[PDB]
Amino acid sequence: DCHLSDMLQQLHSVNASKPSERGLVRQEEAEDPACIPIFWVSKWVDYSDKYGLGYQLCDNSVGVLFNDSTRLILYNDGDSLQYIERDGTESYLTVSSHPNSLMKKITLLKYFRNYMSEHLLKAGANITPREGDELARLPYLRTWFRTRSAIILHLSNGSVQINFFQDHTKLILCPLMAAVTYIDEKRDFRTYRLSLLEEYGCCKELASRLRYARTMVDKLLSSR
Amino acid sequence: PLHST
Repeated sequence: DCHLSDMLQQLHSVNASKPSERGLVRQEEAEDPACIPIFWVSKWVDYSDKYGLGYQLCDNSVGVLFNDSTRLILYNDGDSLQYIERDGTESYLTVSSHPNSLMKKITLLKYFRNYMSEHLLKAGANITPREGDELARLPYLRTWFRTRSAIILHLSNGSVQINFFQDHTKLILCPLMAAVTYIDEKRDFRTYRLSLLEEYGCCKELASRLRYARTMVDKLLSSR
Repeated sequence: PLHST
């Protein structure tokens, strides 16, 4: 949509400025704490051979994008559910009210939540998300895919997250803030305004990852 | 990979 189209242009503008080819790179000047994300994917499990893709958002809400194209999200209170059917029908309910048709999906989500809780590390554990609007909605996973080098996650708030498998580095791109958060190999988390990276530049690691990110957003837009 | 780190 337009979130992705906006993000492609923001990336293209940075990359076209050749930011790792500044005489003096002042990456630190492109930092903006006001732009840190409200939400990102802190854990995920690909069980798409059988069920779907389960994930945890940094607020400890969990969701699943099931093989049948439905989506179920358990809020961080551990009771409140949001269910999205194939036709887009959206329902708000509780695990504790007793919806018979959803009990198998509920127990599947509880399985993912419990797996991720026992076994997986929380990405960005050290980071406080920025403050989000009082009446804003919790995002869900719109789309995802993997390449041989990363998993790409597209959230319904327009964010795109990219986890690089080999060195554990991660980007979180928000087209609304026009910002990227980079989590480096030593788990340092930095958030930059893309237009400032155009002004001040950045290192060859971040530059290289932003060029890859643009290729991923093109894949997103190609699937449509 | 089949799950996160």
